[PDB]
Amino acid sequence: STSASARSMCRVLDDLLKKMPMLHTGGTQTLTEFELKWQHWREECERHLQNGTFSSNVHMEAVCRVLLGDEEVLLEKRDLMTTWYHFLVSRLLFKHPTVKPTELHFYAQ
Amino acid sequence: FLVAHSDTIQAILRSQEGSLGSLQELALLTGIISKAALPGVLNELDIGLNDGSMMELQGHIGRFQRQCLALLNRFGGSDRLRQLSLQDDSS
Amino acid sequence: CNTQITLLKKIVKRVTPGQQKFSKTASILWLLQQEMVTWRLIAALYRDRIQSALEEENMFEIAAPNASEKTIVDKLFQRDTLVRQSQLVVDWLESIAKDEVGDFSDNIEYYAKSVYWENTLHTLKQRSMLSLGSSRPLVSELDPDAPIRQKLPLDDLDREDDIRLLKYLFTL
Amino acid sequence: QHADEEREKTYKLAENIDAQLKRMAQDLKEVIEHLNTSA
Amino acid sequence: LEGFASIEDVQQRNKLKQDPKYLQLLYKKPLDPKSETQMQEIRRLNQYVKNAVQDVNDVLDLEWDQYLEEKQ
Amino acid sequence: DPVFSNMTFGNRRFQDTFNTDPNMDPRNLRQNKVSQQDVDTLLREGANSFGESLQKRLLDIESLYCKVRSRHSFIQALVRRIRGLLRVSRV
Repeated sequence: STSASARSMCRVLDDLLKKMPMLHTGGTQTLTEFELKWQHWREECERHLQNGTFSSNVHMEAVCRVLLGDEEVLLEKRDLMTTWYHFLVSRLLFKHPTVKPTELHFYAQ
Repeated sequence: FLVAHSDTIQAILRSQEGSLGSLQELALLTGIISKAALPGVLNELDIGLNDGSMMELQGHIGRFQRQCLALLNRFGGSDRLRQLSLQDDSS
Repeated sequence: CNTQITLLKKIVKRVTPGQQKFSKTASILWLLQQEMVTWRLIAALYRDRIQSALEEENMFEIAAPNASEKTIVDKLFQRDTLVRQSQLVVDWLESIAKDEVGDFSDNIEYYAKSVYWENTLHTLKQRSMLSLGSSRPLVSELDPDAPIRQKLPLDDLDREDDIRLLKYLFTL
Repeated sequence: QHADEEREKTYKLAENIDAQLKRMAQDLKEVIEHLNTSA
Repeated sequence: LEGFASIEDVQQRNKLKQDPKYLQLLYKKPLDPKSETQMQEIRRLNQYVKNAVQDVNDVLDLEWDQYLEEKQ
Repeated sequence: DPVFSNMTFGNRRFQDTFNTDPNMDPRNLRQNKVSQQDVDTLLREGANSFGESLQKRLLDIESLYCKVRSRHSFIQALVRRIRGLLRVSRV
Protein backbone atom coordinates (compact mmCIF):
# COMPACT_ATOMS: atom_id res chain seq x y z
CA SER A 1 0.00 0.00 0.00
CA THR A 2 2.92 2.38 0.65
CA SER A 3 5.24 1.75 -2.30
CA ALA A 4 3.56 2.20 -5.68
CA SER A 5 5.88 -0.30 -7.42
CA ALA A 6 5.22 -3.30 -5.17
CA ARG A 7 1.46 -4.05 -5.09
CA SER A 8 1.51 -7.00 -7.50
CA MET A 9 4.90 -8.04 -6.11
CA CYS A 10 3.56 -8.36 -2.57
CA ARG A 11 0.41 -10.03 -3.92
CA VAL A 12 2.51 -12.68 -5.68
CA LEU A 13 4.63 -13.09 -2.54
CA ASP A 14 1.53 -13.61 -0.39
CA ASP A 15 0.11 -16.09 -2.91
CA LEU A 16 3.41 -18.00 -2.86
CA LEU A 17 3.66 -18.00 0.95
CA LYS A 18 0.22 -19.63 1.15
CA LYS A 19 1.82 -22.92 0.03
CA MET A 20 3.82 -23.16 3.26
CA PRO A 21 3.45 -26.50 5.09
CA MET A 22 2.12 -25.97 8.62
CA LEU A 23 2.33 -29.64 9.64
CA HIS A 24 -0.68 -31.24 7.96
CA THR A 25 -2.59 -33.99 9.80
CA GLY A 26 -4.49 -36.09 7.28
CA GLY A 27 -4.96 -38.96 9.72
CA THR A 28 -1.43 -39.34 11.08
CA GLN A 29 2.07 -37.88 10.81
CA THR A 30 2.79 -38.04 7.06
CA LEU A 31 5.92 -36.62 5.43
CA THR A 32 4.60 -37.08 1.88
CA GLU A 33 2.26 -34.10 2.23
CA PHE A 34 5.07 -31.94 3.64
CA GLU A 35 7.40 -32.92 0.78
CA LEU A 36 4.68 -32.26 -1.81
CA LYS A 37 3.93 -28.84 -0.31
CA TRP A 38 7.62 -27.92 -0.28
CA GLN A 39 8.02 -29.07 -3.89
CA HIS A 40 4.96 -27.06 -4.94
CA TRP A 41 6.30 -23.97 -3.15
CA ARG A 42 9.69 -24.33 -4.84
CA GLU A 43 8.05 -24.87 -8.24
CA GLU A 44 5.84 -21.80 -7.82
CA CYS A 45 8.82 -19.69 -6.76
CA GLU A 46 10.87 -20.86 -9.76
CA ARG A 47 7.93 -20.24 -12.11
CA HIS A 48 7.47 -16.71 -10.77
CA LEU A 49 11.20 -16.00 -11.06
CA GLN A 50 11.28 -17.29 -14.64
CA ASN A 51 8.14 -15.37 -15.65
CA GLY A 52 9.27 -12.07 -14.12
CA THR A 53 6.56 -11.25 -11.56
CA PHE A 54 9.21 -11.87 -8.87
CA SER A 55 12.08 -10.00 -10.55
CA SER A 56 13.07 -6.49 -11.72
CA ASN A 57 13.26 -5.31 -8.09
CA VAL A 58 16.41 -5.33 -5.97
CA HIS A 59 14.68 -5.83 -2.61
CA MET A 60 12.49 -8.76 -3.64
CA GLU A 61 15.33 -10.24 -5.70
CA ALA A 62 17.56 -10.28 -2.62
CA VAL A 63 14.66 -11.69 -0.59
CA CYS A 64 14.24 -14.53 -3.10
CA ARG A 65 17.99 -15.15 -3.21
CA VAL A 66 17.98 -15.47 0.59
CA LEU A 67 14.91 -17.73 0.59
CA LEU A 68 16.45 -20.02 -2.04
CA GLY A 69 19.05 -21.16 0.50
CA ASP A 70 22.58 -19.75 0.28
CA GLU A 71 25.47 -19.36 2.72
CA GLU A 72 27.48 -16.27 1.76
CA VAL A 73 24.35 -14.09 1.64
CA LEU A 74 23.39 -15.16 5.16
CA LEU A 75 26.97 -14.69 6.38
CA GLU A 76 26.82 -11.13 5.03
CA LYS A 77 23.36 -10.49 6.52
CA ARG A 78 24.35 -12.17 9.81
CA ASP A 79 22.97 -9.08 11.59
CA LEU A 80 19.51 -10.69 11.31
CA MET A 81 20.27 -14.23 12.48
CA THR A 82 21.57 -15.00 15.97
CA THR A 83 24.27 -17.67 16.17
CA TRP A 84 25.07 -21.19 14.95
CA TYR A 85 21.71 -22.66 15.98
CA HIS A 86 19.93 -19.85 14.15
CA PHE A 87 22.10 -20.51 11.09
CA LEU A 88 21.28 -24.23 11.29
CA VAL A 89 17.52 -23.72 11.59
CA SER A 90 17.64 -21.18 8.74
CA ARG A 91 19.43 -23.72 6.55
CA LEU A 92 16.98 -26.48 7.51
CA LEU A 93 14.04 -24.17 6.74
CA PHE A 94 15.30 -22.71 3.44
CA LYS A 95 16.98 -25.82 2.02
CA HIS A 96 14.99 -28.94 2.95
CA PRO A 97 11.35 -29.68 3.83
CA THR A 98 12.29 -31.86 6.79
CA VAL A 99 15.36 -33.68 8.08
CA LYS A 100 16.02 -36.97 9.86
CA PRO A 101 17.96 -37.45 13.12
CA THR A 102 20.62 -39.34 11.14
CA GLU A 103 21.43 -36.17 9.16
CA LEU A 104 20.53 -33.53 11.77
CA HIS A 105 23.94 -33.83 13.45
CA PHE A 106 25.69 -33.63 10.06
CA TYR A 107 23.72 -30.50 9.13
CA ALA A 108 24.44 -28.89 12.51
CA GLN A 109 28.15 -29.69 12.18
CA PHE B 1 1.02 -46.97 -1.84
CA LEU B 2 0.72 -49.42 -4.75
CA VAL B 3 2.38 -46.90 -7.07
CA ALA B 4 5.14 -46.22 -4.54
CA HIS B 5 5.77 -49.97 -4.19
CA SER B 6 4.99 -50.90 -7.81
CA ASP B 7 8.36 -52.67 -8.03
CA THR B 8 7.58 -55.52 -5.63
CA ILE B 9 3.92 -55.55 -6.69
CA GLN B 10 4.77 -56.06 -10.37
CA ALA B 11 7.49 -58.54 -9.41
CA ILE B 12 4.97 -60.63 -7.47
CA LEU B 13 2.47 -60.34 -10.33
CA ARG B 14 5.09 -61.56 -12.83
CA SER B 15 6.56 -64.33 -10.63
CA GLN B 16 4.11 -67.23 -10.27
CA GLU B 17 4.62 -70.85 -9.24
CA GLY B 18 2.51 -73.94 -8.63
CA SER B 19 2.41 -73.55 -4.85
CA LEU B 20 -0.60 -72.78 -2.64
CA GLY B 21 0.01 -69.32 -1.18
CA SER B 22 1.23 -67.83 -4.46
CA LEU B 23 -2.18 -68.17 -6.13
CA GLN B 24 -3.91 -66.62 -3.11
CA GLU B 25 -1.44 -63.71 -3.10
CA LEU B 26 -1.95 -63.15 -6.83
CA ALA B 27 -5.73 -63.23 -6.37
CA LEU B 28 -5.57 -60.73 -3.50
CA LEU B 29 -3.30 -58.42 -5.51
CA THR B 30 -5.61 -58.60 -8.54
CA GLY B 31 -8.62 -57.86 -6.34
CA ILE B 32 -6.92 -54.88 -4.70
CA ILE B 33 -5.92 -53.56 -8.13
CA SER B 34 -9.46 -53.99 -9.45
CA LYS B 35 -10.94 -52.30 -6.36
CA ALA B 36 -8.55 -49.34 -5.99
CA ALA B 37 -6.94 -48.84 -9.41
CA LEU B 38 -9.27 -48.16 -12.34
CA PRO B 39 -9.41 -45.59 -15.15
CA GLY B 40 -13.04 -44.94 -14.23
CA VAL B 41 -11.98 -44.38 -10.62
CA LEU B 42 -9.30 -41.95 -11.78
CA ASN B 43 -11.83 -40.08 -13.94
CA GLU B 44 -14.34 -39.96 -11.07
CA LEU B 45 -12.20 -38.99 -8.07
CA ASP B 46 -8.77 -37.38 -7.61
CA ILE B 47 -9.03 -35.86 -11.11
CA GLY B 48 -8.10 -32.42 -9.77
CA LEU B 49 -4.86 -33.29 -7.94
CA ASN B 50 -1.89 -33.06 -10.34
CA ASP B 51 -2.68 -34.72 -13.68
CA GLY B 52 0.98 -35.69 -14.04
CA SER B 53 0.72 -37.71 -10.85
CA MET B 54 -2.56 -38.94 -12.33
CA MET B 55 -0.66 -39.68 -15.56
CA GLU B 56 1.71 -41.97 -13.66
CA LEU B 57 -1.35 -43.39 -11.88
CA GLN B 58 -3.04 -44.41 -15.13
CA GLY B 59 0.28 -45.70 -16.48
CA HIS B 60 0.72 -48.02 -13.51
CA ILE B 61 -2.97 -48.93 -13.84
CA GLY B 62 -2.42 -49.95 -17.46
CA ARG B 63 0.64 -51.97 -16.45
CA PHE B 64 -1.39 -53.72 -13.74
CA GLN B 65 -4.17 -54.38 -16.26
CA ARG B 66 -1.67 -55.94 -18.67
CA GLN B 67 -0.34 -58.12 -15.85
CA CYS B 68 -3.89 -59.14 -14.90
CA LEU B 69 -4.70 -60.01 -18.52
CA ALA B 70 -1.53 -62.12 -18.70
CA LEU B 71 -2.46 -63.90 -15.46
CA LEU B 72 -5.98 -64.54 -16.78
CA ASN B 73 -4.65 -65.93 -20.07
CA ARG B 74 -2.27 -68.15 -18.08
CA PHE B 75 -4.81 -69.47 -15.55
CA GLY B 76 -7.82 -69.61 -17.89
CA GLY B 77 -7.28 -73.24 -18.88
CA SER B 78 -9.14 -76.14 -17.29
CA ASP B 79 -6.04 -78.35 -17.50
CA ARG B 80 -4.08 -75.79 -15.47
CA LEU B 81 -5.98 -76.91 -12.36
CA ARG B 82 -4.74 -80.50 -12.59
CA GLN B 83 -1.33 -79.26 -13.76
CA LEU B 84 -0.89 -77.17 -10.60
CA SER B 85 -2.49 -79.74 -8.28
CA LEU B 86 0.45 -82.11 -8.81
CA GLN B 87 2.88 -79.36 -7.75
CA ASP B 88 1.30 -78.81 -4.31
CA ASP B 89 -0.19 -82.26 -3.65
CA SER B 90 1.61 -83.17 -0.43
CA SER B 91 -0.43 -86.36 0.04
CA CYS C 1 -43.01 -51.69 5.86
CA ASN C 2 -42.02 -51.27 2.21
CA THR C 3 -38.95 -49.30 3.27
CA GLN C 4 -38.02 -52.00 5.80
CA ILE C 5 -38.55 -54.71 3.16
CA THR C 6 -36.24 -52.86 0.77
CA LEU C 7 -33.64 -52.53 3.53
CA LEU C 8 -33.92 -56.23 4.38
CA LYS C 9 -33.53 -57.11 0.69
CA LYS C 10 -30.41 -54.95 0.47
CA ILE C 11 -29.11 -56.67 3.62
CA VAL C 12 -29.76 -60.32 2.73
CA LYS C 13 -28.90 -59.74 -0.93
CA ARG C 14 -25.29 -60.75 -0.17
CA VAL C 15 -26.21 -64.27 1.03
CA THR C 16 -28.85 -65.26 -1.57
CA PRO C 17 -32.28 -64.11 -0.32
CA GLY C 18 -33.86 -67.06 -2.12
CA GLN C 19 -32.82 -70.40 -3.65
CA GLN C 20 -33.45 -73.35 -1.28
CA LYS C 21 -31.73 -72.19 1.93
CA PHE C 22 -34.59 -69.82 2.72
CA SER C 23 -37.50 -71.52 4.48
CA LYS C 24 -38.49 -69.86 7.76
CA THR C 25 -37.36 -66.43 6.55
CA ALA C 26 -39.48 -66.77 3.41
CA SER C 27 -42.39 -67.92 5.58
CA ILE C 28 -42.07 -64.84 7.80
CA LEU C 29 -41.81 -62.66 4.69
CA TRP C 30 -44.97 -64.12 3.15
CA LEU C 31 -46.78 -63.79 6.48
CA LEU C 32 -45.82 -60.11 6.64
CA GLN C 33 -46.94 -59.64 3.03
CA GLN C 34 -50.30 -61.25 3.84
CA GLU C 35 -50.59 -59.02 6.92
CA MET C 36 -50.00 -55.93 4.77
CA VAL C 37 -52.55 -57.19 2.23
CA THR C 38 -55.10 -57.73 5.01
CA TRP C 39 -54.42 -54.25 6.40
CA ARG C 40 -54.93 -52.64 2.99
CA LEU C 41 -58.12 -54.64 2.41
CA ILE C 42 -59.44 -53.62 5.84
CA ALA C 43 -58.67 -49.96 5.15
CA ALA C 44 -60.35 -50.00 1.73
CA LEU C 45 -63.40 -51.97 2.87
CA TYR C 46 -64.01 -49.78 5.91
CA ARG C 47 -63.54 -46.62 3.84
CA ASP C 48 -66.20 -47.95 1.47
CA ARG C 49 -68.43 -48.85 4.43
CA ILE C 50 -68.12 -45.33 5.86
CA GLN C 51 -68.90 -43.86 2.44
CA SER C 52 -71.97 -46.09 2.12
CA ALA C 53 -73.16 -45.19 5.63
CA LEU C 54 -72.75 -41.50 4.75
CA GLU C 55 -74.54 -41.82 1.38
CA GLU C 56 -77.25 -44.20 2.67
CA GLU C 57 -79.81 -41.43 2.10
CA ASN C 58 -79.57 -42.10 -1.66
CA MET C 59 -81.10 -45.53 -2.28
CA PHE C 60 -83.97 -47.28 -4.08
CA GLU C 61 -83.43 -46.41 -7.75
CA ILE C 62 -84.65 -47.82 -11.08
CA ALA C 63 -83.42 -48.26 -14.64
CA ALA C 64 -84.24 -45.35 -16.95
CA PRO C 65 -83.96 -45.62 -20.76
CA ASN C 66 -82.51 -42.96 -23.08
CA ALA C 67 -79.47 -42.33 -20.88
CA SER C 68 -75.68 -42.67 -20.97
CA GLU C 69 -73.40 -45.41 -19.67
CA LYS C 70 -72.17 -43.11 -16.88
CA THR C 71 -75.70 -42.61 -15.55
CA ILE C 72 -76.40 -46.33 -16.07
CA VAL C 73 -73.45 -47.43 -13.94
CA ASP C 74 -74.28 -44.69 -11.40
CA LYS C 75 -77.85 -45.93 -10.95
CA LEU C 76 -76.59 -49.53 -10.83
CA PHE C 77 -74.15 -48.55 -8.07
CA GLN C 78 -76.94 -46.76 -6.20
CA ARG C 79 -79.32 -49.72 -6.53
CA ASP C 80 -77.17 -52.82 -6.01
CA THR C 81 -75.20 -53.29 -2.79
CA LEU C 82 -72.81 -56.11 -3.71
CA VAL C 83 -71.39 -54.21 -6.70
CA ARG C 84 -69.82 -51.85 -4.14
CA GLN C 85 -67.64 -54.56 -2.58
CA SER C 86 -67.12 -56.23 -5.97
CA GLN C 87 -65.65 -53.12 -7.62
CA LEU C 88 -63.77 -52.36 -4.40
CA VAL C 89 -61.97 -55.72 -4.48
CA VAL C 90 -61.46 -55.34 -8.24
CA ASP C 91 -59.79 -51.93 -7.92
CA TRP C 92 -57.77 -53.02 -4.88
CA LEU C 93 -56.35 -56.08 -6.65
CA GLU C 94 -55.74 -54.03 -9.80
CA SER C 95 -53.75 -51.48 -7.78
CA ILE C 96 -51.83 -54.31 -6.08
CA ALA C 97 -50.95 -55.81 -9.46
CA LYS C 98 -49.93 -52.39 -10.82
CA ASP C 99 -47.66 -51.77 -7.83
CA GLU C 100 -46.14 -55.24 -8.19
CA VAL C 101 -45.49 -54.65 -11.90
CA GLY C 102 -44.02 -51.17 -11.45
CA ASP C 103 -42.45 -49.86 -14.67
CA PHE C 104 -42.70 -52.58 -17.33
CA SER C 105 -42.17 -50.20 -20.27
CA ASP C 106 -38.44 -49.95 -19.59
CA ASN C 107 -38.22 -53.72 -19.16
CA ILE C 108 -39.96 -54.26 -22.51
CA GLU C 109 -37.70 -51.69 -24.20
CA TYR C 110 -34.63 -53.47 -22.82
CA TYR C 111 -36.01 -56.87 -23.90
CA ALA C 112 -36.54 -55.41 -27.41
CA LYS C 113 -39.88 -56.83 -28.61
CA SER C 114 -41.55 -55.81 -31.87
CA VAL C 115 -43.63 -57.32 -34.68
CA TYR C 116 -40.99 -58.16 -37.27
CA TRP C 117 -38.19 -60.49 -36.19
CA GLU C 118 -34.74 -61.47 -37.40
CA ASN C 119 -35.89 -64.74 -38.97
CA THR C 120 -38.65 -63.02 -40.94
CA LEU C 121 -36.26 -60.25 -42.00
CA HIS C 122 -33.68 -62.78 -43.21
CA THR C 123 -36.36 -64.74 -45.09
CA LEU C 124 -37.60 -61.56 -46.78
CA LYS C 125 -34.05 -60.54 -47.70
CA GLN C 126 -33.32 -63.98 -49.16
CA ARG C 127 -36.56 -63.97 -51.16
CA SER C 128 -35.80 -60.48 -52.46
CA MET C 129 -32.22 -61.38 -53.43
CA LEU C 130 -32.58 -64.91 -54.83
CA SER C 131 -35.47 -67.39 -54.65
CA LEU C 132 -34.87 -69.68 -51.65
CA GLY C 133 -38.01 -70.35 -49.62
CA SER C 134 -36.41 -71.51 -46.38
CA SER C 135 -38.41 -72.44 -43.26
CA ARG C 136 -42.14 -71.72 -43.62
CA PRO C 137 -43.44 -70.18 -46.87
CA LEU C 138 -43.49 -66.37 -46.73
CA VAL C 139 -45.30 -65.02 -49.78
CA SER C 140 -45.17 -61.23 -50.21
CA GLU C 141 -47.84 -59.33 -52.16
CA LEU C 142 -45.83 -56.08 -52.18
CA ASP C 143 -45.87 -56.31 -48.35
CA PRO C 144 -44.98 -59.06 -45.84
CA ASP C 145 -48.57 -59.47 -44.64
CA ALA C 146 -50.09 -62.23 -46.81
CA PRO C 147 -49.28 -65.11 -44.39
CA ILE C 148 -50.44 -63.03 -41.42
CA ARG C 149 -53.70 -62.33 -43.27
CA GLN C 150 -54.20 -65.95 -44.38
CA LYS C 151 -53.28 -67.34 -40.92
CA LEU C 152 -50.30 -69.35 -42.18
CA PRO C 153 -47.80 -71.05 -39.85
CA LEU C 154 -44.43 -69.45 -39.18
CA ASP C 155 -41.00 -70.45 -37.85
CA ASP C 156 -40.16 -71.73 -34.38
CA LEU C 157 -38.17 -68.61 -33.47
CA ASP C 158 -41.01 -66.32 -34.56
CA ARG C 159 -43.49 -68.51 -32.69
CA GLU C 160 -41.54 -68.40 -29.42
CA ASP C 161 -40.96 -64.65 -29.78
CA ASP C 162 -44.69 -64.11 -30.28
CA ILE C 163 -45.34 -66.36 -27.27
CA ARG C 164 -43.03 -64.22 -25.12
CA LEU C 165 -44.67 -61.04 -26.42
CA LEU C 166 -48.14 -62.36 -25.60
CA LYS C 167 -46.91 -63.42 -22.15
CA TYR C 168 -45.70 -59.86 -21.55
CA LEU C 169 -49.04 -58.55 -22.82
CA PHE C 170 -50.89 -60.85 -20.40
CA THR C 171 -48.66 -59.67 -17.55
CA LEU C 172 -49.52 -56.07 -18.47
CA GLN D 1 -37.80 -12.76 -47.95
CA HIS D 2 -35.24 -13.71 -45.31
CA ALA D 3 -36.53 -17.31 -45.24
CA ASP D 4 -35.14 -18.40 -48.62
CA GLU D 5 -31.90 -16.50 -47.94
CA GLU D 6 -31.53 -18.27 -44.59
CA ARG D 7 -32.23 -21.64 -46.21
CA GLU D 8 -29.61 -21.05 -48.92
CA LYS D 9 -27.12 -19.88 -46.29
CA THR D 10 -27.78 -23.01 -44.22
CA TYR D 11 -27.31 -25.24 -47.28
CA LYS D 12 -24.01 -23.53 -48.12
CA LEU D 13 -22.98 -23.85 -44.47
CA ALA D 14 -23.71 -27.59 -44.52
CA GLU D 15 -21.71 -28.00 -47.74
CA ASN D 16 -18.80 -26.13 -46.14
CA ILE D 17 -19.19 -28.28 -43.01
CA ASP D 18 -18.81 -31.46 -45.07
CA ALA D 19 -15.92 -30.09 -47.15
CA GLN D 20 -14.09 -28.99 -43.99
CA LEU D 21 -14.80 -32.17 -42.01
CA LYS D 22 -13.32 -34.27 -44.82
CA ARG D 23 -10.02 -32.38 -44.82
CA MET D 24 -9.95 -32.19 -41.01
CA ALA D 25 -10.34 -35.97 -40.75
CA GLN D 26 -7.59 -36.39 -43.36
CA ASP D 27 -5.33 -34.02 -41.40
CA LEU D 28 -6.00 -35.86 -38.14
CA LYS D 29 -5.21 -39.18 -39.81
CA GLU D 30 -1.95 -37.80 -41.22
CA VAL D 31 -0.98 -36.26 -37.86
CA ILE D 32 -1.68 -39.48 -35.95
CA GLU D 33 0.28 -41.48 -38.53
CA HIS D 34 3.23 -39.09 -38.20
CA LEU D 35 3.08 -39.30 -34.40
CA ASN D 36 2.99 -43.11 -34.51
CA THR D 37 5.90 -43.27 -36.96
CA SER D 38 7.95 -40.75 -34.94
CA ALA D 39 7.36 -42.01 -31.39
CA LEU E 1 -27.77 -45.51 -63.15
CA GLU E 2 -28.43 -44.29 -59.59
CA GLY E 3 -30.37 -41.30 -60.93
CA PHE E 4 -32.69 -43.51 -62.97
CA ALA E 5 -33.02 -45.86 -59.99
CA SER E 6 -34.01 -43.00 -57.68
CA ILE E 7 -36.47 -41.64 -60.26
CA GLU E 8 -38.08 -45.07 -60.63
CA ASP E 9 -38.25 -45.47 -56.85
CA VAL E 10 -39.90 -42.05 -56.44
CA GLN E 11 -42.40 -42.88 -59.19
CA GLN E 12 -43.21 -46.25 -57.60
CA ARG E 13 -43.68 -44.60 -54.20
CA ASN E 14 -45.97 -41.93 -55.65
CA LYS E 15 -47.97 -44.63 -57.43
CA LEU E 16 -48.26 -46.94 -54.40
CA LYS E 17 -49.09 -44.16 -51.92
CA GLN E 18 -52.73 -44.54 -52.99
CA ASP E 19 -52.50 -48.35 -52.73
CA PRO E 20 -53.14 -50.10 -49.38
CA LYS E 21 -50.50 -52.78 -50.13
CA TYR E 22 -47.44 -50.58 -49.55
CA LEU E 23 -48.18 -48.58 -46.40
CA GLN E 24 -45.60 -50.35 -44.23
CA LEU E 25 -42.88 -50.03 -46.88
CA LEU E 26 -43.75 -46.37 -47.45
CA TYR E 27 -43.52 -45.70 -43.70
CA LYS E 28 -40.20 -47.55 -43.48
CA LYS E 29 -38.75 -45.66 -46.46
CA PRO E 30 -37.07 -42.37 -45.50
CA LEU E 31 -38.80 -39.11 -46.36
CA ASP E 32 -35.63 -37.35 -47.56
CA PRO E 33 -33.05 -40.06 -48.36
CA LYS E 34 -30.27 -37.74 -49.55
CA SER E 35 -30.69 -35.40 -46.58
CA GLU E 36 -30.83 -38.30 -44.12
CA THR E 37 -27.69 -39.90 -45.58
CA GLN E 38 -25.88 -36.56 -45.48
CA MET E 39 -26.91 -36.03 -41.85
CA GLN E 40 -25.82 -39.55 -40.89
CA GLU E 41 -22.43 -39.14 -42.59
CA ILE E 42 -21.89 -35.72 -41.00
CA ARG E 43 -22.81 -37.01 -37.54
CA ARG E 44 -20.56 -40.06 -37.89
CA LEU E 45 -17.59 -37.99 -39.07
CA ASN E 46 -18.14 -35.40 -36.34
CA GLN E 47 -18.38 -38.03 -33.59
CA TYR E 48 -15.26 -39.82 -34.86
CA VAL E 49 -13.23 -36.61 -35.11
CA LYS E 50 -14.45 -35.44 -31.69
CA ASN E 51 -13.60 -38.71 -29.93
CA ALA E 52 -10.18 -38.94 -31.60
CA VAL E 53 -9.16 -35.33 -30.92
CA GLN E 54 -10.48 -35.48 -27.35
CA ASP E 55 -8.54 -38.65 -26.52
CA VAL E 56 -5.41 -37.21 -28.13
CA ASN E 57 -5.78 -33.90 -26.27
CA ASP E 58 -6.29 -35.73 -22.96
CA VAL E 59 -3.16 -37.84 -23.54
CA LEU E 60 -1.19 -34.73 -24.54
CA ASP E 61 -2.32 -32.80 -21.45
CA LEU E 62 -1.44 -35.75 -19.21
CA GLU E 63 2.04 -35.97 -20.77
CA TRP E 64 2.42 -32.19 -20.43
CA ASP E 65 1.60 -32.26 -16.72
CA GLN E 66 3.83 -35.31 -16.19
CA TYR E 67 6.81 -33.61 -17.83
CA LEU E 68 6.11 -30.38 -15.93
CA GLU E 69 6.03 -32.21 -12.59
CA GLU E 70 9.20 -34.10 -13.56
CA LYS E 71 11.11 -30.95 -14.55
CA GLN E 72 9.86 -28.77 -11.66
CA ASP F 1 -20.09 -46.16 -43.16
CA PRO F 2 -22.47 -44.13 -40.96
CA VAL F 3 -23.27 -47.25 -38.91
CA PHE F 4 -19.79 -47.08 -37.32
CA SER F 5 -20.54 -43.85 -35.46
CA ASN F 6 -19.86 -42.76 -31.86
CA MET F 7 -17.14 -44.09 -29.54
CA THR F 8 -18.35 -43.31 -26.01
CA PHE F 9 -17.63 -46.10 -23.51
CA GLY F 10 -20.06 -46.00 -20.60
CA ASN F 11 -22.59 -43.48 -19.35
CA ARG F 12 -19.83 -40.96 -18.61
CA ARG F 13 -18.07 -38.80 -21.21
CA PHE F 14 -15.38 -41.20 -22.43
CA GLN F 15 -13.57 -40.99 -25.76
CA ASP F 16 -11.45 -43.24 -27.96
CA THR F 17 -8.76 -42.76 -30.59
CA PHE F 18 -9.85 -43.00 -34.25
CA ASN F 19 -12.63 -45.32 -35.44
CA THR F 20 -12.01 -46.62 -38.98
CA ASP F 21 -8.71 -46.40 -40.87
CA PRO F 22 -8.61 -47.41 -44.56
CA ASN F 23 -4.81 -47.75 -44.41
CA MET F 24 -2.59 -49.82 -42.13
CA ASP F 25 -2.54 -48.22 -38.67
CA PRO F 26 -1.76 -49.48 -35.15
CA ARG F 27 -5.24 -48.40 -34.04
CA ASN F 28 -6.69 -51.08 -36.33
CA LEU F 29 -4.89 -53.69 -34.22
CA ARG F 30 -6.64 -52.35 -31.11
CA GLN F 31 -10.06 -52.06 -32.76
CA ASN F 32 -11.64 -54.37 -35.35
CA LYS F 33 -9.76 -55.52 -38.44
CA VAL F 34 -9.88 -53.82 -41.84
CA SER F 35 -11.63 -56.79 -43.50
CA GLN F 36 -15.24 -57.95 -43.25
CA GLN F 37 -14.22 -61.57 -43.89
CA ASP F 38 -12.56 -61.75 -40.47
CA VAL F 39 -15.71 -60.57 -38.69
CA ASP F 40 -17.80 -62.97 -40.79
CA THR F 41 -15.56 -65.91 -39.86
CA LEU F 42 -15.70 -64.87 -36.19
CA LEU F 43 -19.50 -64.73 -36.28
CA ARG F 44 -19.69 -68.11 -38.04
CA GLU F 45 -17.36 -69.73 -35.50
CA GLY F 46 -19.37 -68.21 -32.65
CA ALA F 47 -22.64 -69.50 -34.10
CA ASN F 48 -21.08 -72.95 -34.56
CA SER F 49 -19.80 -72.99 -30.97
CA PHE F 50 -23.20 -71.81 -29.65
CA GLY F 51 -24.71 -75.26 -30.04
CA GLU F 52 -27.51 -77.02 -28.21
CA SER F 53 -25.21 -78.13 -25.38
CA LEU F 54 -24.10 -74.59 -24.51
CA GLN F 55 -27.69 -73.34 -24.86
CA LYS F 56 -28.95 -75.99 -22.43
CA ARG F 57 -26.07 -75.16 -20.07
CA LEU F 58 -26.94 -71.46 -20.08
CA LEU F 59 -30.63 -72.28 -19.61
CA ASP F 60 -29.89 -74.47 -16.59
CA ILE F 61 -27.58 -71.78 -15.18
CA GLU F 62 -30.20 -69.04 -15.56
CA SER F 63 -32.84 -71.34 -14.05
CA LEU F 64 -30.73 -72.29 -11.01
CA TYR F 65 -29.37 -68.76 -10.45
CA CYS F 66 -30.96 -65.31 -10.89
CA LYS F 67 -28.42 -62.59 -10.01
CA VAL F 68 -27.54 -61.57 -6.45
CA ARG F 69 -27.30 -57.77 -6.64
CA SER F 70 -29.56 -54.92 -7.80
CA ARG F 71 -29.31 -54.29 -11.54
CA HIS F 72 -32.70 -55.36 -13.03
CA SER F 73 -33.21 -58.89 -14.39
CA PHE F 74 -31.78 -58.88 -17.93
CA ILE F 75 -30.67 -62.51 -18.29
CA GLN F 76 -33.10 -63.54 -21.04
CA ALA F 77 -32.63 -60.20 -22.82
CA LEU F 78 -28.85 -60.65 -22.83
CA VAL F 79 -29.19 -64.26 -24.02
CA ARG F 80 -31.49 -63.40 -26.92
CA ARG F 81 -29.43 -60.34 -27.90
CA ILE F 82 -26.21 -62.39 -27.91
CA ARG F 83 -27.89 -65.10 -29.98
CA GLY F 84 -29.21 -62.56 -32.49
CA LEU F 85 -25.92 -60.68 -32.79
CA LEU F 86 -24.04 -63.97 -33.24
CA ARG F 87 -26.42 -65.35 -35.88
CA VAL F 88 -26.65 -62.03 -37.77
CA SER F 89 -23.98 -60.56 -40.05
CA ARG F 90 -22.44 -57.09 -40.03
CA VAL F 91 -22.88 -54.54 -42.81
